[PDB]
Amino acid sequence: MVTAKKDENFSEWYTQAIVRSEMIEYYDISGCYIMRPWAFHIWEKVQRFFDDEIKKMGVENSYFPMFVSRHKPEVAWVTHYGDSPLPEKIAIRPTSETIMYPAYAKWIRSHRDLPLKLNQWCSVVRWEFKQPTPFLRTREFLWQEGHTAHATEEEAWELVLDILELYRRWYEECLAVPVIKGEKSEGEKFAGGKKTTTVEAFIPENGRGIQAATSHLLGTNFAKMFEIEFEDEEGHKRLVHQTSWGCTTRSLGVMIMTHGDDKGLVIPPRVASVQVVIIPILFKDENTGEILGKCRELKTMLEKADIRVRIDDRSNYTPGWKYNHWEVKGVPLRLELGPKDLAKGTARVVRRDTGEAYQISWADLAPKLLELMEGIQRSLFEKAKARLHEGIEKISTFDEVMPALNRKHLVLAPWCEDPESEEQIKKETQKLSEIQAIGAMKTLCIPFDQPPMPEGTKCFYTGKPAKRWTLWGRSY
Amino acid sequence: AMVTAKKDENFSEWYTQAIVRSEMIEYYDISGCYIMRPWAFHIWEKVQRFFDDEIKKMGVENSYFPMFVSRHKLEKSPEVAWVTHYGDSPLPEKIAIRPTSETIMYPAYAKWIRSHRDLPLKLNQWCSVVRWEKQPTPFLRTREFLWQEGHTAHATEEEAWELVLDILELYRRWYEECLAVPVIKGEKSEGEKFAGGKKTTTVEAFIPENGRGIQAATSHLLGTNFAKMFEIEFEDEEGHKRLVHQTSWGCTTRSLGVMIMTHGDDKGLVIPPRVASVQVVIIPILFKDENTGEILGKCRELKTMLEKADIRVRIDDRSNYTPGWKYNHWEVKGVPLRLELGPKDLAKGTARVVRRDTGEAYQISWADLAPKLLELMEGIQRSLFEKAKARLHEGIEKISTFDEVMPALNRKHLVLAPWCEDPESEEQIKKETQKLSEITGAMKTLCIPFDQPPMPEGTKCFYTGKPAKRWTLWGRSY
Ligand SMILES: Nc1ncnc2c1ncn2[C@@H]1O[C@H](COP(=O)(O)OC(=O)[C@@H]2CCCN2)[C@@H](O)[C@H]1O
Ligand code: PRO
Repeated sequence: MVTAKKDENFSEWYTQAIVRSEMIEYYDISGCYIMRPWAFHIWEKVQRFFDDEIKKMGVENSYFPMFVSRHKPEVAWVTHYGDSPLPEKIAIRPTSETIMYPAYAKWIRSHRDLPLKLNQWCSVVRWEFKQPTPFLRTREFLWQEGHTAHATEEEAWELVLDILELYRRWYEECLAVPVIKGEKSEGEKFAGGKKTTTVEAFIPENGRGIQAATSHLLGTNFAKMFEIEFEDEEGHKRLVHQTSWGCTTRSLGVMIMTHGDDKGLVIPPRVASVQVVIIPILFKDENTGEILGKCRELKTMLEKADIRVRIDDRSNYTPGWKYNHWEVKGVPLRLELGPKDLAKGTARVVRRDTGEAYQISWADLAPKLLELMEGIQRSLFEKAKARLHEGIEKISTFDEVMPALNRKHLVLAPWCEDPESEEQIKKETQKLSEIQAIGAMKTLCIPFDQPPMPEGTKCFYTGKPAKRWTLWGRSY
Repeated sequence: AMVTAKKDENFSEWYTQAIVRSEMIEYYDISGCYIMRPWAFHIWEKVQRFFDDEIKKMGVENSYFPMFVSRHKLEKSPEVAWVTHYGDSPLPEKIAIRPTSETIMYPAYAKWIRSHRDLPLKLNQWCSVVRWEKQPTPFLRTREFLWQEGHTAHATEEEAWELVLDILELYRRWYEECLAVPVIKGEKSEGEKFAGGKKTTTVEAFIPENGRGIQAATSHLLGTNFAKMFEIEFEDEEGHKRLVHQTSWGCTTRSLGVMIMTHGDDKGLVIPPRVASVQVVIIPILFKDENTGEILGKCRELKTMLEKADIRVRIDDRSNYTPGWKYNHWEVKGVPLRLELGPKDLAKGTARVVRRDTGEAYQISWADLAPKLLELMEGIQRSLFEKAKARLHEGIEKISTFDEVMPALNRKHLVLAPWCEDPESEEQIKKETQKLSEITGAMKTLCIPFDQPPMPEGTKCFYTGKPAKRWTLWGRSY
């Protein structure tokens, strides 16, 4: 059972919820967490979805080794096998760019060779984490990373936006998490690329923005450095236009924070490992096949409508124990079946998100459960989307910044997009924060969806002519 | 390009050519690690889908455990990669990279299991693993490799053993039904079995061109040994505490290598239809603007018609390559069926289809295309299998005395011989056989076949002369 309340003490809530939900398990090496099936199934579902969509695009999967040689630094060295030292120390690769892009320079010779489109599902190691937290700040995480090379900038840009739409769909259609499409500022884009696009999400309980996924128009700078050249149709050598795009198990974290409540998790039915848990009202020793037999008939029929079902027939636990257990785990539907239910030909179903109860005839069960699951998924999304809209304040001047930040809100303000002004704003907001102790605010994205910018509008900080509406807040 | 090394002459060079020219492997600066390019990865994805669905049917759930292991947990040796520094700082405690995940998972198993109601526990992992050996071979013997490792705990040994055998049967289907590679089920000897466990079962495969057996996959009865090491106990109904019974089982990208070596020919890969991501490649023949737009249309129509039958079809309508280039390209790549449509063919109501395995061509009506391609694909799959099974049968010699060993070994053959199963006898046989190999050459136990020939009374061990316990399959090996 979850004791900490989600809005009073969020961090404690988060920890309690993900452990009592049987999502992760601890490990004797810091910053590392075992992903148990109740979370890994969610990864499996968003992975299958995204993989199907990028395969429609012509992206194909690959595997690159996890090691890199000396010809490459703050990196992890493997120096022995058994007790023997290696001839040359090898490193666990920092990035994938370093291994893939020489390979790309080999494989690309002519315009016939483009576009080249590769994706990799793997795990990533990061060595410097501050305070570890499952799915958010961890030593190892899972992701997918894709890397494309195209003959022209416009094709590459088109692909960047197509992938970004797939990330919108990952978060919104699968995990029911609303996100905002935008372009990163110069001070927050990938170091070597032309443009970074992003989907952003909001955590109301701490008012923090978090980056859901990135899609970079890398341009030619990497092709210049790595000598990825192709000869065009008229015989000249040209640099390829690259993109790269990535999404991680952080998405699981964003889903938890989005839909959980004081009772624990709420997993959207599209990714829940069990959509419907069947709980026999049995106490202690009451073993007759009457209840468990009807429970099995019901599981069979629900499964043939492609519903993911579990019967929790564990003898040594009370029905109320089981209710709380599966509520903390976040199953969207619970099917109570007891002697009175059996003696009426119905079942009682409870929704996890609202707690509403329904008495349903056994014949009606499969259609009504499909309907209720669609309703739960849409409800989760719509309420999160109203919360997101409610968390963004449209300001005009800098005096409105610190009020909004203290309402745990984001701000949308006209900005001149000058890079030094962003660092000044972060400095200023963090110092204002510090003195309020009696922290910093940064750009999240420049949204694709731009309100009108009246002629002559001034930037909310510098005073200079504002160019675009930018979204700011405190951030993960 | 095209393969020019011949398979029955220089096998090493043939293999390298086949896997490079088909765009399956790219070579890499670090010995023993290789880049797996999409064309290989498609096959790996087919077999992973197969196996994942089947183990899901058994109630096994996927999970992800960390890739690093602590020194203590690992040592509760010579092949384990150690991270010892970050930058130039030595780490306070060195940590290992995963060579296998028993010591990563079983502390968690010990925490998660309390009553007989927690059992069976059935978890599986798709991931990569590092073991630092010998001389490397792409797919076959690599230092980092992709695999699945499954781990289960049960209340009884008989239930564990049942699962061991079911998973081994799944590996037989992986190789034989999916990759059209025959394999022999058996037990490892006591000296060849998984360290710490009770009984290791295995499927074994054979490479005729060098006479070498190879371990395709393994299914372990870990028994209760690890349960003691990690304190994995449960309360039964009587209330008594009992150690669980554990299985461990895994299989890797080595299967791809075996498939290649089994089915390839002097032209390159031959991919069995069941794991071919492209089963039929449609080549539109365009020359002198003859009916260029019309034929492309009929190609798209045929694609649609065939997809309605779940045939995996690709149209190579790339304008920047000639048709002859396209033929060579899709044959090195091993696509089982090639469908040529030119204006001659649009005139008739037919298409020309060539099988990759034999080269035989067929003129097929459009209305007949779906059923006849389904039939040819099932035929190609079966012929790949049957030809390789014949070669496996003729690669094994049944002997009775040690004098027959070195002749058989030099005919590039395996030996099935009556053995007493004494552990020292296996190391003795290894050393004797390598010494005589000279006059990497050693013969070891591949497996004790499940399918045992009859053992006449008084049959002597082929090496010690003591009574023979069972028939054993010996060979030179990978
Ligand atoms: N260097 C290599 N390259 C490619 N494939 C390889 C290599 N070495 C072995 N294999 C392949 O991987 C498997 C490793 O199994 P196992 O005996 O080490 O057992 C276990 O570890 C148990 C079961 C899983 C969890 N624990 C072998 O069957 C072989 O096909
Ligand atoms: O770190 C990132 O954001 C990029 C995404 C693709 C691979 N690396």
